[PDB]
Amino acid sequence: MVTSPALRDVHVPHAYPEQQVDLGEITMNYAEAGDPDRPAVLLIPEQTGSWWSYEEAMGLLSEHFHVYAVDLRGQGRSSWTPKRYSLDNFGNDLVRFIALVVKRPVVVAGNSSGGVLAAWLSAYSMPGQLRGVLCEDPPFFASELVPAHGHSVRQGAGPVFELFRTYLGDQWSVGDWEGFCRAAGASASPMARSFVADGIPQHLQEYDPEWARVFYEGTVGLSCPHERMLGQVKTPVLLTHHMRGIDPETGNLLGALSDEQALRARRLMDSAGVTVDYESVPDASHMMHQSAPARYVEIFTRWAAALA
Amino acid sequence: MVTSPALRDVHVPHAYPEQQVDLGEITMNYAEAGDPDRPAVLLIPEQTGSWWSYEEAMGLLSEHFHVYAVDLRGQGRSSWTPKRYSLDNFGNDLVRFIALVVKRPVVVAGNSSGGVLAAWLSAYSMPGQLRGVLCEDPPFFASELVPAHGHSVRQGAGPVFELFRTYLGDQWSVGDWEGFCRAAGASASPMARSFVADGIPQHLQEYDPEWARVFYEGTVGLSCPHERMLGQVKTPVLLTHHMRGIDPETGNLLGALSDEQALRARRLMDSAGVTVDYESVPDASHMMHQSAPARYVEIFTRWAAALA
Amino acid sequence: MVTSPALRDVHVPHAYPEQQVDLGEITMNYAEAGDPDRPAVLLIPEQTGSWWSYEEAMGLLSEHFHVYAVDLRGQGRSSWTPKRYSLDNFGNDLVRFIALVVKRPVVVAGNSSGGVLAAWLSAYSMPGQLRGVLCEDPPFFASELVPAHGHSVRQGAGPVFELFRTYLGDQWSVGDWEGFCRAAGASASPMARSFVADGIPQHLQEYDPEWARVFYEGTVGLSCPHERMLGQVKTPVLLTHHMRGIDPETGNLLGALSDEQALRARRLMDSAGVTVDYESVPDASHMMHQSAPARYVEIFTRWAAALA
Amino acid sequence: MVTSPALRDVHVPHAYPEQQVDLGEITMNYAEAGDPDRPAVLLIPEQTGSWWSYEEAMGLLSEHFHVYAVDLRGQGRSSWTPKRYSLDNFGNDLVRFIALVVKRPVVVAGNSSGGVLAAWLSAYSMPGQLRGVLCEDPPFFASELVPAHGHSVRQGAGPVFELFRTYLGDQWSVGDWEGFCRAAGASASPMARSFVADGIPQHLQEYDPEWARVFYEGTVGLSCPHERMLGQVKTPVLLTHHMRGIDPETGNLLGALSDEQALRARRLMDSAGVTVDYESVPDASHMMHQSAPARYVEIFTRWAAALA
Repeated sequence: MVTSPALRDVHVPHAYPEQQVDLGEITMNYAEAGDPDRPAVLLIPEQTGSWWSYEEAMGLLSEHFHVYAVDLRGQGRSSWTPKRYSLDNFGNDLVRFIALVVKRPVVVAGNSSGGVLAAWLSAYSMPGQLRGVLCEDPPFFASELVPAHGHSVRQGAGPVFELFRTYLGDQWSVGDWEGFCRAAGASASPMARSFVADGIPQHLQEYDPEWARVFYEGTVGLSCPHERMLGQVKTPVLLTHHMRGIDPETGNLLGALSDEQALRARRLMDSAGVTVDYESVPDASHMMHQSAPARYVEIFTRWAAALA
Repeated sequence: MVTSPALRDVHVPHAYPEQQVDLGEITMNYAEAGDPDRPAVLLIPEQTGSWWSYEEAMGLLSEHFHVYAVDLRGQGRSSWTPKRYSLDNFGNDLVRFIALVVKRPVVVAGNSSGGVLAAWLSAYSMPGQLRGVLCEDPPFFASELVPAHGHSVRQGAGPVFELFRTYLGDQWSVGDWEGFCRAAGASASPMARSFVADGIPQHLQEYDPEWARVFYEGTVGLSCPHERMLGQVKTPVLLTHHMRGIDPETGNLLGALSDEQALRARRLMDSAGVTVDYESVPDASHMMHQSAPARYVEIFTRWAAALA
Repeated sequence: MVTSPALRDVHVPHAYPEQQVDLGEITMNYAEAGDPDRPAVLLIPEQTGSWWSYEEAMGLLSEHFHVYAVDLRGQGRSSWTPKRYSLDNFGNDLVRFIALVVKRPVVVAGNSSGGVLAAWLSAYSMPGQLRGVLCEDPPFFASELVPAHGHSVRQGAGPVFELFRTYLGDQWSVGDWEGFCRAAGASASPMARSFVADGIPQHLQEYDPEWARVFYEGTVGLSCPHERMLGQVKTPVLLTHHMRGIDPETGNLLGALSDEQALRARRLMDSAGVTVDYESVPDASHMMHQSAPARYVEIFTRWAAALA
Repeated sequence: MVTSPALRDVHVPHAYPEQQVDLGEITMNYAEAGDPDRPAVLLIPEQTGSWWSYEEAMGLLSEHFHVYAVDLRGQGRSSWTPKRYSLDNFGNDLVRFIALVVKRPVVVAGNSSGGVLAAWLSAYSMPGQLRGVLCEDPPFFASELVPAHGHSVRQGAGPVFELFRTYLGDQWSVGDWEGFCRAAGASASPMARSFVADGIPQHLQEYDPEWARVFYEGTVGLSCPHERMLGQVKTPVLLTHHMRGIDPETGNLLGALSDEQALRARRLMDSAGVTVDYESVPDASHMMHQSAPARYVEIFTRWAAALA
């Protein structure tokens, strides 16, 4: 057997056993850590990341919390659903996971697009499902094609998403890794180059690149403008803001969101009447939970421990 | 006080008392009829219709069923949500209503767009929520801007939706009823002229015309192609097909869906592995549950009684 | 030197010498045949076809006409212009070619998309530039994403355009010919399979597949609805209608346009006040000028000879 | 007779007589000033402006130049063309006007969208038609829905265009001036409030508000990205940059383009190899040719005199 991303037979073992749940349209794959009597935490990966993006952080959080880490649809061992990728479908999948698996109020932490989905749940979950959310370096506004504030996706991560769409393809239908690496290495985007490797990185083998299409094309959030979601949050919010800057050659955003976009997000969430904490860590990498797990967990724990 | 659709102070009493539930993002208004110990039924109105579209049919269905009739978001007394109107948000609202209010498996019946939503639930609800669905004159394919089969919305109901968008406006921000009636009276679409009246009909006063925009502009179902939904239904389906035809002047569809679209929908649901029933009533009006309630209830009851 | 479509060094000699003209934004490549004192004819190829699609027909037409055959932008040796492909840019290129090279009124004949452009010139050229147009098997309506009448591109040639977009790519940026042939051979579209070959056909090597993208995505004609263009033609029109049918498995259109779309196009052009000739040749292939050159030239000549 | 913008019977006399030319698809209305033997100048108004936007500046320019001022399609007495409004159609109209009416090389000056069109001609006219262009406060990038650099239209003039689309409507099909003024008066955009008046201003009565739609919806320039146009200019360019700033409440752009967008435009034109002049007049109103005609003409003349 020659395995392939398109055939979805690429998965490998990890430090925690995996479980699956039927949510109706999809099956969600996930893993669990910690004492089930301790407060529940739901971890949402960044785009291209599976649940095991949190593997090291899970071991540290297990000191105090009952942790669930999930594969979103289009990722990992969860269902791939051509033509169905939207913030509302990702979000409602997570509402169902809470109702069907967790069965208790949760603290949610999500990285990047996962942090956009953490804010989505704060605003749009079923009543009483959430105690608070941590949005770890989220591209508020900057992941939209037509944002209310600041740089668009085409002026931020879009160059990478375009390469994923063109060289990898929906459901890995093209799979031209050599052409991806050629184009990426010649790109003006540093982030594009960070995926260049001899072989396809494991997390990307598990990723449905239709995700990149719906971000690039502005369809993933067409029915979910960020200004309305942010102004309707209903729980405490912790917003962590990592490296960010401007590329001189193009004017494009480096990092997840600009200082302007973070300010506007903070004002909107304040107007919603919730408690907002903002932690600027301008020296931290995008996936702090992976590059500096102890630092991430200390931030999360100090904040979560004071919730309820 | 001069009431106005834009101010949402236009509602009037009906034959059943009204109840409200917080679903999280929205509050949903609904009414209930019948003995709660009898099998549960959920009624979904047509576009521009409130729960009381079913008032007469509810009284007859109360003989054998426990009936819930709902206002969708953007209609009636349920929340209006600018920029959030999509099949997935309407559908997940209904999933939450079943989980939080009904708390038992349901038979779903929906008219027109409501029948599109009934099929949505058959495919995409949470597991075990549904016993079967009735799709009463549903615009499968014909309500999509880019359908896989047959006439597009622009070749069907689009002329009416365009007039709602232009003369009534999102959240009734324009409210030019006189201009609507002038334009509708000169239209080639009989359906358009069917809304012309001296005053605004009560049901339309309760309707958020952003609904019409998202149908006309192809955004309401952008992340929910009908061919994928219909191929993923998981319950028995009854499809009723009322008046339909072709306007010789324009070639446009008259009615909810063509024979070709009904055939393609039936084949897709058959390939999903469910029991499909098809009842053609070519002399029936679009809202049979309103114009011929006894006939509608006989069809529904005969089919529902044979379910489980 | 290893030549490549993306490097645009693939061209070969043909039976006529080639010439180039600066039209401003682009350089147009073309070839000329016949006695320059005889009536001028401009030949527009089908999509993926270069000027030499007409090579055999040119020799026959030279008996009576002064023939120019052109490469459109994105084709052949004419400029490739990323992000600029639209009916209005193709059309205005041709207006400039007439004004700068031909310098006399012309009879225009175009195949498929070239026939759409022949109708465009009939409606939208500069005054007095045209004596008449032949639209050879044109996808009126059927090449639009949202047509006023009949099947959309997604229900016609779209499956082929999708494969060109995904496996060949804008400006041949992907160039996965093996993957194209694999996907095409498994396609339900007979036309997709007609491009399958051991090596890339010469005409396709010269083609910028961004053309297929703008057709598939509905941008090429977004500012040029066919119902308005057809109702504004200003010259005699000959419309030839070749093989057409319906695929039983999918309901999709086979051929360039349906009988319904041809009828509606004929009515619109009649309403414009012009002379319309309609030649149904239901046994002819799509590129009659190439598969049956003598038959094509006899049709063109009988009609052109009676113009002016 | 009760005149109405929708009926296009609202025009009035001006200080110069008006002339019309058939350009093919459209008829273009224009006025002429000065000695025909002097160097030719073509004046392009701002959006919502007719040729007589330049009436005072024409009288001063007549001292040294032969001046043509035009109504674009969708404005003034030139044809209204539903569904056809795009930069490429406006631009090719102007190419035809130069070829059919002026018949000599021209210096072009255009305000706002007209300055976008002046750059369009510099890049895309027929060869030899232009000696140079002046772009008077042009919304480079800022009038695009998805620009390569800086604020989008939704973050700039979009609020005004949205009000034109909703309360005036395509071809003045809604015509709700009272509702426009109510909405415009409550808007955050000063530019919106600048159109509020007891009666409809004369220039707006001549304007087809479908213009506003195609700017707001991102279709007018979909096939004409500004970064490609600006990188392909072929004549000297003068860019005047008037009042601009940031609204602290919203973050939105005030004025035609930001400093960042002006810089990126200058660099692109420099890379095209032309002479670029940039005149910042940060105290000037948007239509300097109207509010300070003598200053506008001094800038234009000083620069034009140094051309050829």
